[PDB]
Amino acid sequence: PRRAPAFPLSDIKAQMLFANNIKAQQASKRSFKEGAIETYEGLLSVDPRFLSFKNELSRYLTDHFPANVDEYGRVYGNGVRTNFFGMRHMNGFPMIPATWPLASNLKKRADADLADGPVSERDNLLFRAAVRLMFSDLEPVPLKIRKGSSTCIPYFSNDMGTKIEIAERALEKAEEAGNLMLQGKFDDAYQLHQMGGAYYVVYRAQSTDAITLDPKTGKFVSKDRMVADFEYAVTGGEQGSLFAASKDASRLKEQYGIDVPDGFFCERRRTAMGGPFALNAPIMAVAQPVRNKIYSKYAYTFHHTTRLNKEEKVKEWSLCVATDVSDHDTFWPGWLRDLICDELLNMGYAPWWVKLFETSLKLPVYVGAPAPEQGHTLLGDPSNPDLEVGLSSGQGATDLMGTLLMSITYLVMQLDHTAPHLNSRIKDMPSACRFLDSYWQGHEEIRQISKSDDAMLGWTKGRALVGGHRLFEMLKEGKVNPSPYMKISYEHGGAFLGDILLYDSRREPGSAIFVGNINSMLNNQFSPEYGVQSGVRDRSKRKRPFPGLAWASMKDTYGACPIYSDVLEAIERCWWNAFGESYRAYREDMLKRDTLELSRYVASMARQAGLAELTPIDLEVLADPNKLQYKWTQADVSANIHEVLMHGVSVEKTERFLRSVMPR
Ligand SMILES: [Mg+2]
Ligand SMILES: [Mg+2]
Repeated sequence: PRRAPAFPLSDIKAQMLFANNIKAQQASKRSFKEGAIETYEGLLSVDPRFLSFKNELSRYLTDHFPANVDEYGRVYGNGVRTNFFGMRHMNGFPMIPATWPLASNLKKRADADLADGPVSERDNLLFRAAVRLMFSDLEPVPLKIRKGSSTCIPYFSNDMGTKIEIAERALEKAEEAGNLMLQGKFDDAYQLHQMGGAYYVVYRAQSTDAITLDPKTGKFVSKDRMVADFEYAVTGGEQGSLFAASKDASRLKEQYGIDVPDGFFCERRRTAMGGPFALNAPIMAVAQPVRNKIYSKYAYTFHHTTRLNKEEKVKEWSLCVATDVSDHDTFWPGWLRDLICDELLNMGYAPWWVKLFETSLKLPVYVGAPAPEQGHTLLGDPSNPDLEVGLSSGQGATDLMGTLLMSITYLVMQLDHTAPHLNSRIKDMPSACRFLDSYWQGHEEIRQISKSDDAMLGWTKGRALVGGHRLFEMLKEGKVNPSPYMKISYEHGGAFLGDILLYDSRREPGSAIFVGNINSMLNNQFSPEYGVQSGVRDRSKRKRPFPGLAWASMKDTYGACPIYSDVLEAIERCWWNAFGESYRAYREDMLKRDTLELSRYVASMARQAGLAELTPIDLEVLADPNKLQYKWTQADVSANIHEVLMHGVSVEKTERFLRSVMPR
C-alpha cells in the first residue's frame, strides 16, 4: 500500500536540502554522537559520586515514599505516583537504535481501529466550528523567534540577524511560493524561496523513563521502548520490524572506560523535527495570533498558569476525569489537516497560505543518525510532498493542531457517552459555533481544561453527570476505547500540565488540590535533558540559560507537595554521603552566580539588581525555556524576561502579511 521513496545523502534530492556552507554540510553528514552531559558546571552526569548519590537517593525515596494512587488512578496521601528509579540513567548516552520515523500512519490508525474521517455530521461540524472559532478575528503581533534556534533546511543558521532577514523575506515571498505550490511547482517554490524540502530529524533525550526493581531477583528492569527499523518506517508497518531498543549501559565501560553501577541505563530517545524556517515563518505569523485568541476568549479551556488557577475551575466540578492519549503525534490524522485546510478556504483565507500550511504537514523527512552506521537518508520526495507522519514537532502550529484534535475528541466523548440531550444544539454550522463557543468558555454542564494530549474532563450537577460516572468506569475497566479518533485511557495518577490533582478521603474534585510533582523536581535537578553548554558565551542561546535560578522558585513550584521537606532532607543527607558537601550551600552559590549573570541580559536590571521583580514562572523559564514550549506561553512571562529569550520581526511587516492572508 505504497512504500515511501527514500534517497541516500549522495542523491541530488538530499544534496539540495543542505546549502553550500560548513554548518549545513556538517548537519547533513553528522554521524551518531554520544557523551556525558555537563549536568552542572564542572560536574558530569557519569561522575562516580553523582551516580552513588542517585543510587542511594532513588532507593531511599522509593522505599520510604511508595506511590499513593487508587484503583481509579487518583493520587492521594503523599502525592507520589511511581518509584524514584527514573533518575537512574547515564545522561547523554542514548538507547540504541532510535526509531526511524514512520512515513505513513494510515495503517497504524486503521489497525488501531481509529477513524479515517469524522464519523458523523455532528463531529464534522464540531471540527469545522473549532477552525472557525480559532482562526476568525485575529490581531497581528510581532513574529517572535527563539534566540539561538536553527533555521534548519537549507541554511542551518543560528544567527539572529540572518534569522530575521529569512523571516522578513519569507513574509514578502510567501504569496509567490504558495501560488507556485498551487501549480504543483514545489521544486520552484523551494529553490526560489526555501519553502519546502524536508524536516530535519533531531533525536532528543527523555532523560527519565520508567525503571522497576524486580523483588524476585533484586535487579532493575528498564521500560522497553519500541522502535521501527528503516523497512517498517517506509512501508508504514507493512514490512520490516518493530522491536525494543537497547537501554543496556554495560557498553559504556568497554567503549569509554566509564564505570556503570548496577541498575543504570541508557536514555530514551525521541524523534523531534526541525522545520525549514522559510516555510515556518508565514505559519508562525498566523499561529501566534491564534494562541492569543484561544488563551484570551477561551481562557477557561485553554489558558493554564498556576496550580490555583487550575484548582478554581476543577473545584466547581462534581466529577473530574484525567485522560491519557497513546502516542499523540504519530497517531495525529492527516484527514484533520485536510478538513482544517478546507474550512480555512471556506472562511476566505488566502489559498496560497492554506497551501503552505497543508504542505508543512505533508513534508518529507531527513533522517540523521538513529544509531552508529545508520541514517543519512531522505524519506519522501520533496518535488511532491505526500507523507503522513502524523504531527511534525517542528511545524509552526503543532500545539494548535494537537489542541484542535483533542479538544473536539474529548467533547465528542462527553456527547457520545454522557450528554445525548445536547446533540439537538448542534444542527448546522451557526449552531455548532454557538455551542462550541459556550462549551469552551466553561458555560455548559460538560467542561474541560486541555492542552494538546493533556486534559481533565468535567461534569457539574445535571443530566450528563450519571453518564460521566459510567464513562469513568468504562475507562477504569479498559476494555473498550471511548473514542473513534484516538486511543484514550485514564491517567495512572491524574495530573494536568505538571500539577498532580491530590484527592483526600472523599475522592471528590471539591476537596481535591493541585500540587507540584516532586518527581519533576528531581527530574529537573538531577536529570536535565541538556548539559550547561558552558562553551556557549551568550547564555540566552543555551538550552539552560540560568540553571541556578530554579532554586529561588523551587518552594513556590514544589512546596505544596506533601513530602517536599522530606525530599530536600533526603537530598542533603545523600549529597553529604556522596560529595562531603552541603547541596543547599552548593545551590545557594549557583543561585548567587546566576542572579549576578542575569543582570547582564536584562536592560531594566542594574549591575546587582536581584530577583525582586521576577515571578516563579520567570525563574523556571530562565532555568528551562523548554517550559515555554509545552507548559506556559509568552503572556505568563514578564515582558523584560521574554525579551531575554526571544527576538521579533516588526508588527509593521507582520500586520501587512496578515492582511493579505486573512478574509477581507
Ligand atoms: Mg500513554
Ligand atoms: Mg492528564
